[PDB]
Amino acid sequence: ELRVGLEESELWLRFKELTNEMIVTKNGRRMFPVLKVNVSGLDPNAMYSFLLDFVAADNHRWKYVNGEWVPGGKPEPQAPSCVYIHPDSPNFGAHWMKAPVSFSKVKLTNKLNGGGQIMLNSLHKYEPRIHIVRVGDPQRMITSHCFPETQFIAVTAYQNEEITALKIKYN
Ligand code: NA
Repeated sequence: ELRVGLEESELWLRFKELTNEMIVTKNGRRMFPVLKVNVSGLDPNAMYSFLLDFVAADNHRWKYVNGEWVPGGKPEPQAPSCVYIHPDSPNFGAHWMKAPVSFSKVKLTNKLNGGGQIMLNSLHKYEPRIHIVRVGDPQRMITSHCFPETQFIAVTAYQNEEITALKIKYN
């Protein structure tokens, strides 16, 4: 059966216990931790593309008050739908399964200024989602997996000094 497993789940859970934060900038910022998954149960002979997007978690924004994240207001209109294509795409099932699939180069941004960046709203929570798209398929089969351990709030600057310190410790 198709299995897509989060790598470094214990590391992601250390960030999630604090409430994870990812910086967004005009020119875009790489994630830490990096989203990496292990894959089994693809057809080794078939070709697939791997896509990444970010699903809005809430109908409200967040704010960091007295050392705690709390509901912070009505949300901004939804960020434009941005999909990141994994640069190894398209590739054989065997390629994707032989070693973990790393999204190390995706950049998160708060400005539509190109470069295959993912636009996110500051102070909104997002959950990474990976899609596996089968190549040459008249039915356009897609599979989608969500990674709850990897939820984070987009920020222009770290709010929680424990997150600032964890990012330095593990990166
Ligand atoms: Na753009």
